[PDB]
Amino acid sequence: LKQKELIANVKNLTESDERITACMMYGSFTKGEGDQYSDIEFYIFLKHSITSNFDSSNWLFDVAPYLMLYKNEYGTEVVIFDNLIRGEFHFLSEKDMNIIPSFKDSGYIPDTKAMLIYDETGQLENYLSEISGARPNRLTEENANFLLCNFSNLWLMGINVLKRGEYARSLELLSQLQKNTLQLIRMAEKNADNWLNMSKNLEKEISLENYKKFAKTTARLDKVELFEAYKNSLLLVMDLQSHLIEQYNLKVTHDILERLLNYISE
Amino acid sequence: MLKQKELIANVKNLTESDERITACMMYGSFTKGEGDQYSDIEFYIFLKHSITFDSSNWLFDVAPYLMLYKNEYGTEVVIFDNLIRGEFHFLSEKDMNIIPSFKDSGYIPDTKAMLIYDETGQLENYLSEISGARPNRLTEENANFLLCNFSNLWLMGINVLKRGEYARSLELLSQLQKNTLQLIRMAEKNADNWLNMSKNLEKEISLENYKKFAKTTARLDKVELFEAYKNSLLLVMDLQSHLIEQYNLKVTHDILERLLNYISE
Ligand SMILES: [Mg+2]
Ligand SMILES: [Mg+2]
Ligand SMILES: [Mg+2]
Ligand SMILES: [Mg+2]
Ligand SMILES: [Mg+2]
Repeated sequence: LKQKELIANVKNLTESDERITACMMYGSFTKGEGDQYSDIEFYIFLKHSITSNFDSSNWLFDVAPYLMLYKNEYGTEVVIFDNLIRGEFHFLSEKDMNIIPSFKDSGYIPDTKAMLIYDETGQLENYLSEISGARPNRLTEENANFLLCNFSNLWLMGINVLKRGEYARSLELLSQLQKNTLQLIRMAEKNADNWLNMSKNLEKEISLENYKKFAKTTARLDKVELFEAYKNSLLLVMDLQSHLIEQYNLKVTHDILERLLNYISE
Repeated sequence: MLKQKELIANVKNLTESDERITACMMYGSFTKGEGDQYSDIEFYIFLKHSITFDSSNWLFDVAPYLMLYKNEYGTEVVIFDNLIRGEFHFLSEKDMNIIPSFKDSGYIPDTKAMLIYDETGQLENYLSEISGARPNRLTEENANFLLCNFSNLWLMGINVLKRGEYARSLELLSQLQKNTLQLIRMAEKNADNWLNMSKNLEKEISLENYKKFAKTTARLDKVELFEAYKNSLLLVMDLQSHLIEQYNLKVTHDILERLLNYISE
């Protein structure tokens, strides 16, 4: 893979460059899930006193020639190499390495070995032992209640703008409630490790039954398809709620969802 | 009388008589002349510093509600028992100074309708700072970010699509759609509705671009997803050919064409 060649380049450069103290890889190439369609992604930790004016534009071209480079909304350097492989590079001071422990709240990290690319002082290796084996429990009454409330809120807002005739806006809201729906399916089916990245591997991770029901909650920009998608997403959530009520105390009840159902006609 | 106007009246009544409340500010469509039967209601409630308060008790006094939670942004969101949606921020009076920053997020046509209650006169003072104001979205910085962000998300979305991660590509497509709407609004110079880029879209962009945008949408289906991604790129190619004449752009026609060629690769 071209991306494994780029990874080896990153490993080579981060170890030899005096400006760089540590390098941590994340994403699919750290979990055995990388393929030809994958990106590459790293945190690059810099010597504190040169962090501000670090020439990332030049350094990244030293990794490989690129077509395009920009800083995204979260302050990550995002690159498209001339071979069309995407790379995400988060440049921070060595002193901000203390953000690493918070990564234990973000997902399943069974192994940490592929994450350590370079570690000058030993401190990256210690931070990673803090997150190794992390596995947040998503199957909580708090998640189920937040998701059902959020869904009801988004669904009602979406149906309102749809009734108004704001079709594009109801479509945008529909995509937000789809994300909510995936997390709920993952709760109902107890396959919730892919939590923030809820659509990742969906085709391999959920029952055909719920996958098809989810497919029915999608729509193109068209009034009839939108009304159909909204009704189906409420019907799906009604199914998910009757399952989740067996294991959690829910503030959103069938009678509340029933009020939303009757509203579509009004 | 709209159900929301009776609720607004109740909010006015309660905030002006409660000793714990220093000020009340309304925002959204009912302060922009766009409120209707499908609208929600929304307010910042500013509290005496020492008591910053049980919101659920107070909100029940506005009207009985079916559900109340805090959204991902810390806002209290309520569905009243007549199905009207309300969004309430409870903050200390000392946070009233966030008000001048509102001119950074959009056009402020009517600060008179925004003032619900103002014990000290300070709310009116902050509001007068933002009256008539709006950001100018028509910049090289915006065109560059959006074209770059689009290309990033498009390449990522097309990759997961080729992998056969259909639901993931659909999620990314909706992120692309938002970028595309901002780009259309730049190209057509109608950019007030920026953060809320879908707002009044049917009324605010040309029919030609609306129909092009409609072709960038898909259901959860391989064929429809490929069609949407292709059309997404072709629309952006149209847009940057307009944008290149006004701004110096990092994303060139040649780059977009390499992306177009990649669809079949
Ligand atoms: Mg990745
Ligand atoms: Mg990535
Ligand atoms: Mg509103
Ligand atoms: Mg609102
Ligand atoms: Mg009471």
